[PDB]
Amino acid sequence: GETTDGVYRVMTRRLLGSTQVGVGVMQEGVFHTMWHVTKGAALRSGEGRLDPYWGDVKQDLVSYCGPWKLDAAWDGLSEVQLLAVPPGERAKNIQTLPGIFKTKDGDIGAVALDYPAGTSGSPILDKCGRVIGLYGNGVVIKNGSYVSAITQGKRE
Amino acid sequence: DMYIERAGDITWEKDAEVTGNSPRLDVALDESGDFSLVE
Ligand SMILES: Cc1[nH][nH]c(=O)c1CCO
Repeated sequence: GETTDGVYRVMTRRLLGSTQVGVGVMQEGVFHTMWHVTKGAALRSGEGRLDPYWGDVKQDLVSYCGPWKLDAAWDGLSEVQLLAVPPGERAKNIQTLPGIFKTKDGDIGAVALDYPAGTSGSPILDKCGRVIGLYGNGVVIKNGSYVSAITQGKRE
Repeated sequence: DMYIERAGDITWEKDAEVTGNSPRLDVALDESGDFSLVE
């Protein structure tokens, strides 16, 4: 199937019509998405099949065809871009200065941007176009607003 | 049965729409991968 690097929609025909359940990143022959998008199920790309290779429910990440390849990190100072891919809508870049999630095990960057659930898996980029994490696992704060972690895996 | 469809290249767009705030939040992460607020 199609293996060109880039951002892709994750679709299903199981429900009414064709529904977008999320998004992912193809890089170096491996497809990266969030675990809550596919629940570790196999994927189709044209006539080809993509099998899961690594996954972890707590990190909320999964890779297909090979190990996790994305290793760039937010520098803690600069603005970033969410390359949002909303259901039924064109891919669009949104620039923002991330906030912080402070946890008992360290700090993580966070993006205060609200998009439909089917946008989960959209990549967050630095000024060099490198993917520093995926959008879509976060929290709903006091005023009902949505704040996503900048979720990044480990490159073995 | 899930399938993928290309949506674009991954590139920084010069002069993109700039929005969103930068909140500093105390959070907890459980074994199921759910983030929650800590107060
Ligand atoms: C529940 C959920 N997970 N990821 C998302 O973007 C949402 C909807 C908030 O815009």
